[PDB]
Amino acid sequence: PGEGTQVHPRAPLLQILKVAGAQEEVFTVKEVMHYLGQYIMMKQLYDKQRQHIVHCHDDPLGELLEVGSFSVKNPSPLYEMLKRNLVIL
Amino acid sequence: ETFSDLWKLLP
Repeated sequence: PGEGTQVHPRAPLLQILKVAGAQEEVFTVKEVMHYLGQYIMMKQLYDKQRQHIVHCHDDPLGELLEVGSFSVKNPSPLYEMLKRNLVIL
Repeated sequence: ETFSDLWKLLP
């Protein structure tokens, strides 16, 4: 979904975006990615030394991604999670 | 280098 597509995220993903500050029920994919970055940043999930690595184990984000960690340069787990967690409007 | 720099460069 790329063409400024409008989406409603499933409950578990929506809870995460609202923690990141989203006061919203409808998003574009771009807006979802914005709030995902916000979340990782504010919960400081990225590795301190190697900041492309995100440690999401023992966080609700890990529950959705289904991995303990991921690289932002290997973002497949993220896009897969979004395929499962976004309803197209 | 910074997570925020890296995140911005997501395809």
